[PDB]
Amino acid sequence: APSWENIKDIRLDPKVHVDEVYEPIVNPADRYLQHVSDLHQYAKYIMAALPKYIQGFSVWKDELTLHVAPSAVIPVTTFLRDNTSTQYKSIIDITAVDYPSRENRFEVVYNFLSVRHNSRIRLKTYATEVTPVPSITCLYEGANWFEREAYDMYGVFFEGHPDLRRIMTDYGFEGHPLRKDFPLTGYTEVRWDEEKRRVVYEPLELTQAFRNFSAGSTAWEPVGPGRDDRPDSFKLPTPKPE
Amino acid sequence: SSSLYRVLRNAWEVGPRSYWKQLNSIGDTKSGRLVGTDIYGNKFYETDHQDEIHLRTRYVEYKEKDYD
Amino acid sequence: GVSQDLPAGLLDDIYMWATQFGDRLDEIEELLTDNRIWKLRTVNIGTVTAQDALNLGLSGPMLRGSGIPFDIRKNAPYDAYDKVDFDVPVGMNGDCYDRYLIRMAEFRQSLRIIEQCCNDMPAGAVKVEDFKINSPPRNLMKEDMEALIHHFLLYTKGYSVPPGETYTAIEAPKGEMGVYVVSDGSERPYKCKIRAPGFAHLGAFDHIARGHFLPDAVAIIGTMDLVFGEVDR
Amino acid sequence: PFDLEISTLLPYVMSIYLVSNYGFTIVLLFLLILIIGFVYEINTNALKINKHNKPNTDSLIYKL
Amino acid sequence: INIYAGGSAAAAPPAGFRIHRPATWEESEEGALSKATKYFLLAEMFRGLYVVLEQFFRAPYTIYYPFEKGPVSPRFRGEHALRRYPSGEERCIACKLCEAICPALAITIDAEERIDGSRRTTKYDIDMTKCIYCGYCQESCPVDAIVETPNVEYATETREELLYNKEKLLANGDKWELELQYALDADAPYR
Amino acid sequence: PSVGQDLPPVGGYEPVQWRRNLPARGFRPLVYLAALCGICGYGFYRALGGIQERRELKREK
Amino acid sequence: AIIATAFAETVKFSGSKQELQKRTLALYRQFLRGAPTFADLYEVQFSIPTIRTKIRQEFERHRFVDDLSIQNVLYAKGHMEYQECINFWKQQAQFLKYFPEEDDIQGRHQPSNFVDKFLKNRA
Amino acid sequence: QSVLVQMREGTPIGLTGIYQHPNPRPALIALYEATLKELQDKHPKDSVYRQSIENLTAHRKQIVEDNEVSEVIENKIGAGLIEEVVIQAHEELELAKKMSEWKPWEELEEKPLEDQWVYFNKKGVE
Amino acid sequence: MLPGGPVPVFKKYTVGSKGIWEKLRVLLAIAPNRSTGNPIVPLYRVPTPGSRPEANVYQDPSSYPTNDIAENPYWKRDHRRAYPQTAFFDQKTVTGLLELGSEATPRIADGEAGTKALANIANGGVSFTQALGKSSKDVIYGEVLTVNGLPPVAPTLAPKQWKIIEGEAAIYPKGYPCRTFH
Ligand code: SF4
Ligand code: SF4
Repeated sequence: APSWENIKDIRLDPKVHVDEVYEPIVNPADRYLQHVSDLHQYAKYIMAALPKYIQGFSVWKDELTLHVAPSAVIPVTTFLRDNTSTQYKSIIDITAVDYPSRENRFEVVYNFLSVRHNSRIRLKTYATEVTPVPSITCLYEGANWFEREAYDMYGVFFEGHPDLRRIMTDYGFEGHPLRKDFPLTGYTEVRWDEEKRRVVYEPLELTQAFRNFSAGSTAWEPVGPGRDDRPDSFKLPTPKPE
Repeated sequence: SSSLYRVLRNAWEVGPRSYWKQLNSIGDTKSGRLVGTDIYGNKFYETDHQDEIHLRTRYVEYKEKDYD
Repeated sequence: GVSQDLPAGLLDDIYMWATQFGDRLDEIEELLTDNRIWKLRTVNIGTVTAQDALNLGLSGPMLRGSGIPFDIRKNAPYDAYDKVDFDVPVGMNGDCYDRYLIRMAEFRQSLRIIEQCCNDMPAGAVKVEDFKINSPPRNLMKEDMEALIHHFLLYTKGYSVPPGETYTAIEAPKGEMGVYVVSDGSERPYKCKIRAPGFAHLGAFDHIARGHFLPDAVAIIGTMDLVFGEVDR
Repeated sequence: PFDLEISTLLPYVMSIYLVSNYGFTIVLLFLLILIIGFVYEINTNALKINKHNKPNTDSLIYKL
Repeated sequence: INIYAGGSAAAAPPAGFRIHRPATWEESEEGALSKATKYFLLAEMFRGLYVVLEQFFRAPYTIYYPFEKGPVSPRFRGEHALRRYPSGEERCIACKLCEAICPALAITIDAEERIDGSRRTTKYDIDMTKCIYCGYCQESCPVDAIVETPNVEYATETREELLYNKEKLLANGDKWELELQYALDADAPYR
Repeated sequence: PSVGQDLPPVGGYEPVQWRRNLPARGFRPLVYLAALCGICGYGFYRALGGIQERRELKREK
Repeated sequence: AIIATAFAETVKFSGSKQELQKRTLALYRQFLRGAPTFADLYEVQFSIPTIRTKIRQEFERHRFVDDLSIQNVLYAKGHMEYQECINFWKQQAQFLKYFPEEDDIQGRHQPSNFVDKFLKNRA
Repeated sequence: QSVLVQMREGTPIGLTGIYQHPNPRPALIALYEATLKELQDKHPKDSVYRQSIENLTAHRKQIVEDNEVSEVIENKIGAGLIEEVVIQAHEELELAKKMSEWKPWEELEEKPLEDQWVYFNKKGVE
Repeated sequence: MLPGGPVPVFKKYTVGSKGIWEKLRVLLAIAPNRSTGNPIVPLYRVPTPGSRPEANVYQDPSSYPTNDIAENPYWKRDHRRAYPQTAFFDQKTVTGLLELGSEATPRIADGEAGTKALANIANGGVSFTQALGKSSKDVIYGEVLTVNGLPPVAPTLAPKQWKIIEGEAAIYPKGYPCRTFH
């Protein structure tokens, strides 16, 4: 008897009917507070174990950043790879960020994962256009391509790298695009020249010039100061009045 | 349905004129009821047969030989 | 959240598709899974160890085929994966056959999740009800003054994000996909780096494909599941 | 050589009746002697392609 | 109950995480002759052949395109159009929100005071070869002026035909108003 | 509120098939081997019987 | 591991100008030795002497630099370009960026004084 | 003397490249005792690094000495299978031998400049 | 059965056979369970998306405490402007937490004495290594290391304890080299 011809038309089954939808008002940051305290304690331990290297630490919403100098990259990474309580074995990303107001303009960021403990950590160093950073390819082979990309985009030289060359950009590209002084459209363009029978690189001319529209940025301060979510164990003590 | 009885039955429904027109235009033999006509002269049809699959139930018969 | 709510009659059709997708999976498996030639082209090709899988930065099926039970949907759930039941496939031997089996198990678990979501879809809004972050509805933008102001600003200047930075990731079907954003308090990002899962895998190609013949390199590129927009960004 | 073997079997299949039970034994001895060389070929693994970049199978031992 | 040194209750292995052991040729629940028959007679391969052949007798999925179209929705994002009111007046008021939200900078607008004192455009251009067909302009418009039709059949021989201007877009709206009205009557409550 | 939203039914949906459905099919392999051996044995009975008749026809010729 | 390519050089920043001197001279030697390969690989319409003249020009461009770290960066990028040219990674289109002089004369009016540039709105 | 840290052939455990360790507990005890020797010899008593790894190694060594079964050790030491605990011990030993030559207990080698570590929070710069 | 299959054909919304041809198909099929994936045209994507009745009754959805018109000030639900600050700790600020205490465990004098005790750390008076050497057992074992003296592990926001599914409820049978983890 039963077949696809005598099949239940589910389009006419009664649907769930809800009068009022109830959703409580909750702050998404309140979910993180205990973990934040835990990361604070953890970072305190790392700072106390490596006071020669760790300049600082910072903590925001399940993200711990460790603040070190270039000389301190290889030691701290060895610690973060081989120590039993800090088994960050997977390299996730290596990046650079241009802060041209700083004397050391580039901030080289490292992201690490521990599948053992299911935790992530971040490590930040600094660099310039001419001062290099130590390569962590000796520890993480996955860092090769990432460090290459950081060089190609920003110009950060990683000393110790086996083959540091451009990875993203054209084979004779002159410049490092993600620098803030590099323009969006770059300096050159390409066409086919029928005379030379060749693809020729020429200066830039746009039929429609780029329109930024960042002049419409808000003149009023959008978001105030945040909310202090340090635990009381990591706020300095106010002395009793008397 | 990709069977011969389909094309034979439809070509019995739509006469041989429509069969040769459809063979020269669509490549397939379809029988449906006329739904309407547009301002350009294209006729639009709809089928009710179980043989025709999802998204093959509505079709067009253009007026121009250089259809588009 | 989401741009527009679901149109009417979509869950029924998704269920109609789900009632039959399993047989499609089964028909693909009949050709591929127990086949001699498939196993020859896949068994003990592209082998990567768990330790080297971690050192190279691999994730997803590439890391789960080597034996490590890691999935961000279970270890750090983000949207609703903490409210739906699914299993994670993990394989030994680190080969391409194990990755293929992992991906077919992931097909079936995605179907499971789709069933549960079609059964347990709640009511309410699909985007945040804060019109300083999301556009209001049109019938309020065309009757309420605050709604129109907020529409205007969100579509001209944009919403201003607090200053800071975040690396967050998902278990993309390719692996661990991540975005390192920096906010300067402005409406535009200061820095956005995409951690594409294919970048690391194609970087590991040199380690994985050494000692292999050229027909096996094709299988390795195929099991890395390399789309090049993400590799090159 | 194997092609010449299989082509030298053509006289037998065109003479099979006339050489009744004598040439049969002779061609069987022929095939056995030529199967010995095939056995040699298989046991030497002469048509196998060898791989240089072996995977390392040696243990990790730490001098204390 | 337990104190952990460099570890966790979650990082401890599951109960059966150690795989059992490989199986040798002994400890085999399958005779040698049976698996040799499966070896010489290509069992799974004939099964795959049959699963392919079963599809030979199933309905092809192919739709004959110039004569049968595929599925389109009210939300579909295709060729652009400038709409009017039933008055005949044009809806656009040169607010320049579509120009502002457009990620590809495909829209170019210029406006001034019309002779009858109205805020209306003198220039409205879309470079389709810049556009990404995202719909942000159709979402941004407060008067339902710029819209995207369900049309995709407007390919050209020259790229100078894809630099749409105000007259092209208004004619396209005058052409596609009925389809746009179907789509709006279906879609507007959801946006 | 929630008026015209796309929502599921009250008893949900009937469950879908997401587990493997590759059923074992076919006779046990030795049945196929026995059929092969019988087919080829009968073919040999039929062919060798024809060779002998051809030999006798050759005698006649 | 991920092994380096054919003519790769590990990035090692000299702490001395006298060592970087030898490194730069070796790189110059390598470019000069490879110029015939650059003419054969890229279908070049001009002399090998012209290629060596161009190499010498680009090495003279940075001759009177004295900051050591800038010289280190320049050496590293020069070795990058050598690896890109000797290994056939570039195409003719990118290799001939260095050689705009060899392409035919770009028109008649190339200003070199004020009134020319003024009439052409380049002053 | 030499210790066996990792077997790269034989009976496979669920992880690829790691195989069954014969007699793991002696290797663990050897590596832990060597780690303790290196710390007690070449690290200061008051350093937090030494105290950390001493208490860690002693906890794990008591777990390894008192219990005989590998599963019980794997449950009491909350870090993978015992074949992974051996590798963890080996890496900790090598890290201690490396941190002997380095001097993490020392004061900060390179102090940051004041400009470094300023990110868009100071109320008057944007 | 299990909760996840198999399921008959007549419960699958696909166009099949009828009559003698179904009796043949279930005879010649590797799995008669299996379907021909042509959607049932009367039921699939009908009524069309541009002809749904639910559009005329659709209204914008909401939730109660945010749609309320009386006791709902925005500043009580402005979570963007209640964002958590990024805490930064240089070495000076942590030796203060070490030499002195915290607001949870103060170890600082009272009045101006503690004020300039803090000021001696705000400037380079006492160093971080000095404060670690000067730190008692009960400070380290409890505010740097754990009470048991052990170092703290890399924390996990949501710990996930794995379970292996074996046998009949697994995805693949015993022979195959992929397992199932819940
Ligand atoms: S839909 Fe097209 S025209 Fe409109 S903003 Fe997006 S890309 Fe530009
Ligand atoms: S099309 Fe709409 S959004 Fe664009 S300027 Fe005109 S009214 Fe404004």
